[PDB]
Amino acid sequence: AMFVPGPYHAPEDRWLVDLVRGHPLAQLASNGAGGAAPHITHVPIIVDPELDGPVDRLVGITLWGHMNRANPHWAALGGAANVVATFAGPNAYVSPAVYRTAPAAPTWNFTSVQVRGELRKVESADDTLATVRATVAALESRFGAGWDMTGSLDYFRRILPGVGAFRLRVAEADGMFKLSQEQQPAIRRRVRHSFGGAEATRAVAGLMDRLP
Amino acid sequence: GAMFVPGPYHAPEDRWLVDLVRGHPLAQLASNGAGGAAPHITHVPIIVDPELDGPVDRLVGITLWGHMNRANPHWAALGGAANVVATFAGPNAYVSPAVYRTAPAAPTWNFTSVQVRGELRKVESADDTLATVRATVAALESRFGAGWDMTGSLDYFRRILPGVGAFRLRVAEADGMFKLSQEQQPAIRRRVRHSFGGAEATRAVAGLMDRLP
Ligand code: HEM
Ligand code: HEM
Ligand SMILES: O=C(O)[C@@H]1CCCNN1
Repeated sequence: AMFVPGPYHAPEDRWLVDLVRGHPLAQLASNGAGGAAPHITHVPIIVDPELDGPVDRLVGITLWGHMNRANPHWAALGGAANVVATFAGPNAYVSPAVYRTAPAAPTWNFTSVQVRGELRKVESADDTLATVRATVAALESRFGAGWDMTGSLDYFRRILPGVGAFRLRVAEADGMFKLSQEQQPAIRRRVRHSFGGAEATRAVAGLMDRLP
Repeated sequence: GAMFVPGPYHAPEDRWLVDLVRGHPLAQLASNGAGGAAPHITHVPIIVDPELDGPVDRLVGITLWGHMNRANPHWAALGGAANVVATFAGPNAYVSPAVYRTAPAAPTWNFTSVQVRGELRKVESADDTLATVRATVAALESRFGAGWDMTGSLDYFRRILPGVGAFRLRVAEADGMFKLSQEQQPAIRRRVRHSFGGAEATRAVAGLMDRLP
């Protein structure tokens, strides 16, 4: 359901899980009614926080998300919507100047995970509050500064009615790791070296370093 | 509208949406899946019509150019006059309530997004396919590159051209999400802006926050 050329497959299933954890603000897409363009909403999605033990594969697990119930996308999902959620990681423009070869064409290195399955809306106030608390736990740990939600739990309950929490059972998962694997080894090394020298591109260089 | 954007997160000026498209040309192109399936999503390079002169302040009514792989099933799936959305994602950063130094609070994610909607029309001519990719080099190498000169590769482009699926997208609708702490009180907005200015990873978000009225 996602087109990934052979050379851009992750070396291990765990790479797709690592991208979802590192880039939780996903683009959630569902079909537009009457041949209209898809609905797209940026939503915070995490892996099922009740999974204990290493999560090596996305297929078969449940993701947890929320959006604004007042967003018209929530009404458009209906009951049993087949959805895609796209997670986008590190990326960078590849200048052929870096290759020091000729002839050439530029490209864009990038990382994507597309997960597909059925979206189920959460109606339970308990499950909705679990969703947003788990999201805080996961994102404050990875991206934040040790903020303690304990003193804000009453506030969470006060604004809870606006939350559209959901569950996405992952039927299909595809990962684009477009990282110059199509180039000859010395050229891949020149790209990696070039991306090492600047903050905007170091995370791409980091992934290129981890390919077998 | 086709994109949900709370009032506080509207761009100050139409120009902000054009700027984000120019800044973040690798868009997520979405069209409907067949028979209830989830949408097809492809990352594709997309540029403003290179023939526009004058300041470009508004996306609505301009044509965007882009290309993708013909081998990608998404190309066949678009068929004729497919209604599509292309989403451009700019600077973004998680907002810890630790930065607010206020209670109670909840975290958020500051982010920027432009969604353009209209009818994708395929280019089938080799001449307009070659134009598409040469215009894309000119626009992207200048903005993101390292002074590469395509001159030596102009014939090479023609020698690798058949796999290119070039397209045009006339923008019927453009919506912009500029989620940049506009909902917070001014003193809290300033604390987020100063926190984001203290690391290169978040400086671009701080830059946009600094340009709000
Ligand atoms: C932990 C990080 C969190 C992030 C990144 C986050 C992000 C978001 C985003 C992006 C939306 C808008 C979705 C749309 O456009 O429909 C949203 C909506 C909402 N979220 Fe969260 N959220 C988080 C935690 C929470 C918490 C802890 C609560 C507590 C109840 C909460 C309550 C809401 C509510 C009420 C809305 C809908 C109304 C509104 O957006 O103001 N969120 N959230
Ligand atoms: C200027 C920057 C460029 C960028 C960022 C870029 C980006 C891309 C991307 C992301 C794809 C894959 C789309 C998909 O999954 O369907 C694509 C496909 C393609 N591009 Fe470009 N493109 C660039 C310039 C060029 C140029 C100058 C040529 C010359 C003909 C070209 C030839 C192709 C071809 C043949 C394909 C089909 C698949 C393949 O062979 O890789 N591109 N391009
Ligand atoms: O993201 C926001 O700004 C709103 C308020 C608090 C956290 N999630 N919804």
